[PDB]
Amino acid sequence: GKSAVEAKQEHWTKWMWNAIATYQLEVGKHRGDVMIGMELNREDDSHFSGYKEDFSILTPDYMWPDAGSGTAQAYGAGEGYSLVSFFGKMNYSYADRYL
Amino acid sequence: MYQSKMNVLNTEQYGRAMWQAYVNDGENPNGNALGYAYNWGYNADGNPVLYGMTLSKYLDSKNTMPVADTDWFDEITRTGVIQQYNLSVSNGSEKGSSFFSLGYYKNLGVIKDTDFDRFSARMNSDYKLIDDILTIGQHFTLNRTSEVQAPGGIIETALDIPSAIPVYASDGSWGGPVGGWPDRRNPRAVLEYNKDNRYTYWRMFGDAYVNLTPFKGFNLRSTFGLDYANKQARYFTYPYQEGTQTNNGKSAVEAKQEHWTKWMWNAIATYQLEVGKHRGDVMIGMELNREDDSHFSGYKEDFSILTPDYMWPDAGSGTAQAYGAGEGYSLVSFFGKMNYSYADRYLLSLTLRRDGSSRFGKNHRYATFPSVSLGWRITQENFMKELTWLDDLKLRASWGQTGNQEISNLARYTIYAPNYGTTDSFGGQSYGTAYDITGSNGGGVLPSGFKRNQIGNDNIKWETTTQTNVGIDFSLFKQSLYGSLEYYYKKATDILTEMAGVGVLGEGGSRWINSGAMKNQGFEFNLGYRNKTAFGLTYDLNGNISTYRNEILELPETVAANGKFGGNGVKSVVGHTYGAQVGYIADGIFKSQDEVDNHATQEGAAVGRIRYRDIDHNGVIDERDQNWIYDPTPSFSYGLNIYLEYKNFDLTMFWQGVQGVDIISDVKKKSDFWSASNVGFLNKGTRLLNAWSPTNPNSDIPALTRSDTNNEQRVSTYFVENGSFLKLRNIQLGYTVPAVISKKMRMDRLRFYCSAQNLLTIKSKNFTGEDPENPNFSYPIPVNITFGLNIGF
Amino acid sequence: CDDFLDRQVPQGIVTGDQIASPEYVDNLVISAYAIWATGDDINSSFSLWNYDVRSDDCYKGGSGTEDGGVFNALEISKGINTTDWNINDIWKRLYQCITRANTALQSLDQMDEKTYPLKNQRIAEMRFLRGHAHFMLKQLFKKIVIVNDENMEPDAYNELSNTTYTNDEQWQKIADDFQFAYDNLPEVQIEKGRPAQAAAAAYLAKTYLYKAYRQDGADNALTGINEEDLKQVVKYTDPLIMAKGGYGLETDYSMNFLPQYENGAESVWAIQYSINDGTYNGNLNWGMGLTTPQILGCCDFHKPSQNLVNAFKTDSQGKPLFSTYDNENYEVATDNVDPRLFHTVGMPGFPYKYNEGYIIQKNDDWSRSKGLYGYYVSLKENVDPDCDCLKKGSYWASSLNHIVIRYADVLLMRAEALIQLNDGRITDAISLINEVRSRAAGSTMLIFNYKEDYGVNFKVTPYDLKAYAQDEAMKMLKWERRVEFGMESSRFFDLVRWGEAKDVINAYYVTEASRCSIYKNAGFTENKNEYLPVPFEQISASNGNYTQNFGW
Amino acid sequence: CDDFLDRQVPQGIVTGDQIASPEYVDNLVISAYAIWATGDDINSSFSLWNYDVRSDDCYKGGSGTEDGGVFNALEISKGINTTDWNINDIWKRLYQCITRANTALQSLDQMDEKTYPLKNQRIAEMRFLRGHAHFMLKQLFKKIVIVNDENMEPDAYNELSNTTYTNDEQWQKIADDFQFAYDNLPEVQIEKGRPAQAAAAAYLAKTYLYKAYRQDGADNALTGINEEDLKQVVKYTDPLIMAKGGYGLETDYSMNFLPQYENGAESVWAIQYSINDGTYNGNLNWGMGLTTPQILGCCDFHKPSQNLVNAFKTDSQGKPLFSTYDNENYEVATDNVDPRLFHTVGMPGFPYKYNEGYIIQKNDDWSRSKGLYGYYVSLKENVDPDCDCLKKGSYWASSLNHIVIRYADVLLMRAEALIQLNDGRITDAISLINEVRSRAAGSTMLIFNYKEDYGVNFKVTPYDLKAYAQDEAMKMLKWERRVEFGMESSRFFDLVRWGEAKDVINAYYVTEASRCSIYKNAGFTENKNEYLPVPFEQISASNGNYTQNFGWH
Ligand SMILES: [Mg+2]
Ligand SMILES: [Mg+2]
Ligand SMILES: [Mg+2]
Ligand SMILES: [Mg+2]
Repeated sequence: GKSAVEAKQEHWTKWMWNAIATYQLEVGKHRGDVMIGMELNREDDSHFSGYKEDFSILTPDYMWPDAGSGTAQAYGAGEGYSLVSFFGKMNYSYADRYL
Repeated sequence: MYQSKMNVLNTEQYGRAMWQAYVNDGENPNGNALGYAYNWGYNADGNPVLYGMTLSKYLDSKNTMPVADTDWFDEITRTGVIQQYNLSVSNGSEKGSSFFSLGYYKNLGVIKDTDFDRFSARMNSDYKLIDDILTIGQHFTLNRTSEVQAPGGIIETALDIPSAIPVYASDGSWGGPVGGWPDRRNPRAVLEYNKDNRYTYWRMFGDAYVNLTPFKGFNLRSTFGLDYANKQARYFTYPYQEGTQTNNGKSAVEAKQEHWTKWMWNAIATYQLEVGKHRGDVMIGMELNREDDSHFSGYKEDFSILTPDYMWPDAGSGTAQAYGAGEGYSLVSFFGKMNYSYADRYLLSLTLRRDGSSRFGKNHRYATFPSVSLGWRITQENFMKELTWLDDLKLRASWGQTGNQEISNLARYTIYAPNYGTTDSFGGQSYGTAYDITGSNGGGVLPSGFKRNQIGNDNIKWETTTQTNVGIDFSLFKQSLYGSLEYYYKKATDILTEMAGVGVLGEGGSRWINSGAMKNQGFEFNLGYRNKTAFGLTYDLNGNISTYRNEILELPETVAANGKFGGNGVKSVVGHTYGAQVGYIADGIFKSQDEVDNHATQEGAAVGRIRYRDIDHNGVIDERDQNWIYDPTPSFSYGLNIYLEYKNFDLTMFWQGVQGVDIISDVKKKSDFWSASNVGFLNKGTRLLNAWSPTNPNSDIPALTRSDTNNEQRVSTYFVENGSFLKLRNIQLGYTVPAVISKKMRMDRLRFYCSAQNLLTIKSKNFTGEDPENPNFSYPIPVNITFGLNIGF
Repeated sequence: CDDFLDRQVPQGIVTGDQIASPEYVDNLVISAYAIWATGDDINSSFSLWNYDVRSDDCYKGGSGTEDGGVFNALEISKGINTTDWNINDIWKRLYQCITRANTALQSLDQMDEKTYPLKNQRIAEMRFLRGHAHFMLKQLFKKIVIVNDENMEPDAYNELSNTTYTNDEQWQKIADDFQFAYDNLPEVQIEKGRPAQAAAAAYLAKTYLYKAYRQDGADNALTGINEEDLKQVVKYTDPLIMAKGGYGLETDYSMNFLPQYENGAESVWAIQYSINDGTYNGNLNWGMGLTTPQILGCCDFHKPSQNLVNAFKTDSQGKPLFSTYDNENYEVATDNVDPRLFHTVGMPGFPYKYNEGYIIQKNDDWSRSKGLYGYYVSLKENVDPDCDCLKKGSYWASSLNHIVIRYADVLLMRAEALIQLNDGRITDAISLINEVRSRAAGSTMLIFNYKEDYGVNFKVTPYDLKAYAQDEAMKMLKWERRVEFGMESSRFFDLVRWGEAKDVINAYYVTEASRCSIYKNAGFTENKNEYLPVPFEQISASNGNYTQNFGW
Repeated sequence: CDDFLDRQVPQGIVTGDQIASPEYVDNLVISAYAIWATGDDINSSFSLWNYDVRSDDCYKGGSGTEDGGVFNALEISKGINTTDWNINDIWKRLYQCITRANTALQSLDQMDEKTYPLKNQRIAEMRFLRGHAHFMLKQLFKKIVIVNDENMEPDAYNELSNTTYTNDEQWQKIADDFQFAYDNLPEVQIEKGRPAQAAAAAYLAKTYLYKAYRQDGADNALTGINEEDLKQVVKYTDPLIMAKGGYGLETDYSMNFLPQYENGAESVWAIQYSINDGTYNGNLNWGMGLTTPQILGCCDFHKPSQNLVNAFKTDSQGKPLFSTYDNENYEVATDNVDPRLFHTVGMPGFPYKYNEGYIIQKNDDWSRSKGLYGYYVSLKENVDPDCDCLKKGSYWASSLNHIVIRYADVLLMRAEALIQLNDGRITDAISLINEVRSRAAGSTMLIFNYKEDYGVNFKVTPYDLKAYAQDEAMKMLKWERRVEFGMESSRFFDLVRWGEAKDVINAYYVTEASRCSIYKNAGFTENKNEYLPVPFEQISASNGNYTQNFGWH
């Protein structure tokens, strides 16, 4: 005869910033593309949880943590990471022949 | 910057105030609990005279708390700083048109260890799918807020923590009270212990719409919209033991979540015609709304590392709680509008709506509201015409009704909560319905109950407000003198309020009821004069002046009896004004033993106490004594807006103000008395230093006693002062760089400006102090000063 | 689009139409119990201890006279306004207890006794609980509304009167409930928090004895002493009733106000403060949060009076010093003293509640007011500082049960009735005072050592079983109550019953004012101050149905 | 951009470079006790009851022989594979216990004895727990790795071997900790979860008692009985030591198996299961979740055998029936019986754990197996159904403590070591045996009425203090152990200590196959099956360092 309700919640937040310079050249037969730039990413996520037991009405409309009578647990933590990236690129050919 | 505040006792004057209280009451001033040792004595007059004070470096016989003279306001107060930018860009082809907007606002609070920031993005657009037949479009706005809020009234709690307390103790700990000093905690410390309590709030809101024009002058269009918000935060309890303020060693965390989700949907068809001297709009439509909000929380105590990186519910060792509920409502509305005009002279407009609310039964769910308005553009009458200086002149007249269902989502219900008692309180009052029936002392799950939160009202209905306008719009001399004069009469029926229930009804006796009617009526005047003098000075003035009388009409006897609208339970309010108060009336103070006998038998009447006139005229004071002493309605309120432009300089003002207004407040109880409160030895205002005494008479301000024997804190005129004022809302001076050269840098408008808000107020002499339009507050509003630019392209 | 508005239902609650349901009944019942632990405030405990600073037992304490003004005004009988919040609070709060009993009885009245066979037995507890309120409301106010039609719809409550019943009909309506609870409660309750048939008798008794001292005029003065009333007190303190429950005195006096001995033979009925029970901080006794001593940081209220202290002195033969006890402060080295002092009043140089590592002193550590209210600590509600039963919420509190009826109060009520009946069994009524007095003579577990360590001289002796005048057995009886029930908030309420309210307080005001300057301008007004005013805000909301008390 | 990557830090965690800090030290300690309440599993309880079905005391139970397959293979000694998941499971679980003791011990060593004077007493508790795990490992595997260098780095663990020490050198390393705990534990533990000096002594002795029954050879057979070892079993079972702790026999036998009497004077050391304590549902004894009887829905494992029920029979003088007990099944009306049976086996027609409202019967309510495995119910770890101390988790569990050392073990171990010493002290051991037997003869609180309600003839008598042969006194000692410790899962380990494992279990296999047809193709193998195989996963991961056991290659 167990009754309970867990109220879970998760968040996931990523953000990303970059800067990219690109020069490209075209001297008749020859053609060029040089790019350079950097990019930072960061993700922080998290989650938490409220658990409660024993409910006099067994309907989702009654079963909120507030209406509980037995015992309660609380849960949650978080994690996160970041990446930095620098990068360059070369491109070249004689008019669509050797690349 | 906070520019003023209630001044409070120096630690020097805190002792002067006490000595004076002690000797006025004839007990030895040297037996105080905070000592404060005095060498006083008497003048050759019998009176007491203070010669000098000494406090002994530390506040205790152990030397943990040094003596200070803290400015607790300056201690929990910063110069606030605000920065904001906003970039917006629109593109209008014909075919469609989009818009885009980014911006950022950041705010170091004027309270220390507090802050706030917001990022907005707006992205609106429309498309013309069929060149004059099908438009489709969308509005969108995205916000992210982050704030650490200041705790519940800390400034209030900074003003009554005696300056003798230090900020830091003698080790370097957070200082705090010791011994018999008041059980108030160090507020600078409260702020620190709060600084990591930060919420994060995201809000998406917009709409999509289709507009279809099936032929000529008839189009139908639905739109749909949502508005979703989300607040998450963690609040930290860290353990504190500053002086006698202990926690004893409590660490906890609460991670709470809130969720608001409103959606809405309308569909609207309009037909309009145009037949020479004939014009008509007719419109018909409906709109659904629905909000579902909801919240929950997870609580855990006891953490082996006291840092917000560790204090997550997973790392808690001790006990735990879980909280959360949700609520919601839905509104449905049907409507129509009539618009008709003959030539352009005589205009008519009718509106009719039927609105229904979740909040009610269904005997009263829906409620219909009609409105009719009609004008007469007189200057279009051809008999007028000849004047020609008279640019415009209408004569408006409206009458309509409007509803109010803005009440609790569960108004109609008798609510029984199982409240087991999982939740903080103060000094008891769990009201918890869970009891150790077996007498085991616990260690387990107790049997729980139900408890009433509210009585229902299954015959609760809309608050209908009937309103009737009539006005005259005028413009003169080539539209250089424009303005209006109107008059309103608002009459509200079946006012919705939440009514505290009678005492013997017990637990949850409050219900939501309708209690009768109220009258509000008055006049408005607007007058602008915009011209431009020979020496090239554009000016545009535009003032306003208003006035209104308010009258409570009917009321249930119970409701008139219990003084909620409301004459303090001593006199009904029907026939007076919403918010009128009956009280005793203070005629200065007794200046010797003769005036006390030469005045009605007044319980605690002594020499220097407050003398309350007798209105019995039966020679005793009792409780029937009082009459009406407070009236909120102002004589009139006014405002005047000033714009100027001269030689690229650009100056604007805005003055508001009110004259002839009663104002009632409690701040005097902390500034005129040593004992007009429920907790001993809190700091007090600066003005009771000039109380009446033997050595200092003809002071309005009663003497200083260690207890309120004369009931000085009864409803009196002592607490009603004059709240007339004249506020300078905003001043803003600007320089605009001449387009001839703001264009040289691919711009168009390029303007810098300087601006202030709430710079100065002009107040009555009779006012104790601070803000007349916020009498209840011991401090004013903060003064802003801004620098900024606009750029044009 | 009429379904649309009806789709959302209330969340996390039960609606009123369903509370009457059978499966929630025992829920209501328990909830009626709980509010006695959770309905009170530090400024309005259901021990009424705040409104006992009126009597000669105790002081207000605190930082000083300004710390808690409205109660210093009650301690000296001056300054008491009909609008005071501490009086409007206690009125409302107690009536809130009656809501829960009334809601429960509304369900109970409808249960069908075939399946729910405890129907009458539960009805009783609720009617027993309803009396516990009205009783305290009566003692505080005298002119009280009688709330007992649990089928009253809420709007009918605006038409009630506290003069619908004559003063004696009101005491009667209080008794009628305990009368019901006697006739229907079982003899033993396995769940100590429920009252037994023994307790409803002992409360039916306490009621008829407060009723006996008639005040049938328009004022608060005695108008005789009813015999038929006193005769009922004897019926329902019958020791043949108490024995059916195992209720008697404890081996030692200190076992009533101690956690290790919760719920023994003398705990006739108690509020069951519990901890580690999954509430926010425990269902502790938060109401006494101000009565803890200043060593815990706060707050030093409910300070015992010197006149109580000195009334524990005894002569050489072992009896009270009825006529000379107060003339000289108690001096430990020389006077003989009643042990019961050391369970009522924690005094300087002695241990605080039996922990000999905390010695009460005369410093900022123990008196929050640097003396103005003395240096005595209450002991009966406080507990061992080192107890595993003491937490800090807003203020400090413990799981220590509050006993509403001790068995010593079952005997002394029986002796008082026999002494005021005066019908030959007055000699029986002295052997009841002996039972209480003899127990206290030997209550020196935990404080035996004090003779050799602190120099204390315990002498307490039972009276000779001889002939005593009536007005002399009424002297011996008022004294046993005085040294049995100190700080237990019964004192002043006795005096008023006895109708010597005016005399004893004013004369205590005088003798005590040379010791405690707050009392220096006190003064009790006869036929005005025996009760509190009905609260202004309660009168005012009746729209004229409520009557004030005499003298206000 | 380097500040950017250092900014996020771990969440809700102590990093293994703050764990050695002093404020966590007692945290590591309590942590090290808990895994005894928390690190086991229904199929691998730290009572080792799963691996006691190999003895003559019990059956597996369940639906049938398919329900819990790898355990019916241990019962009959046919089909065990070096790769069965359960043998690997217990090896890893007990070594998990040793993790928390050695991590506690690591941080304890660096404490300043001046800032922390409980330092040696906690090292003692931690070393006592280390030996507790090592002892059970030895009982189960014999060729075990000694992990008692708590300053080992983690990669040093790939070079450890289970033949670094000889068998008698292994047992001495287990002894060597218990030996420390004795010298540094205080005599009374006011917190009953920690062992007192008496407990370590009790445990030091028990270890030397297993150590004395030498297996100095390549195989599992006995190679001698060491007197210097036995002289230590007598030493640390001294009643002077025990009396310093307040330990002794209870009044009634049933007191050791009832929640109302936790931590009495026989609970020399115990595991403190608890309810209403903040945990998700526990700290219950979850490991016994299979043994709760069918009446609760599931699962009917750990059933007593008839060979155990009949072993409580007695003659007319109240003595056991050494030569004739197992011939005829116990008949309630005729034969005399040891009271200890009705606190060990719950039989049909009798009240289940003393609650007359539940009479065991022979039906779908009491045997999940329709009688395949019989109709008996172990009672020493179940409780009254009406107990407030019994919750339903995954499986059903109580907070009823687990006694590792009862004090009757202190006395019977002392008697055994006196009898095998044969230095003429055998009459002092018969006086010990009687203490235990006299107690039980009178242990009839809660079953007194069984004589007139169900027809039960109690008769237990002590032995007359006369001269006895060694080989006879070793019979009287084994029988006292047999009745006193029924279903408590020291059984099979006793037969392996005595070197009788093969002969007794095979004899039991024959005698009992007429009563429980799962035993019909059973066969114990001498010099192979006295121990379990070192788990294959564990051998295979050692890359050559672990030797297998004899008879498994
Ligand atoms: Mg008093
Ligand atoms: Mg309790
Ligand atoms: Mg077997
Ligand atoms: Mg346990």
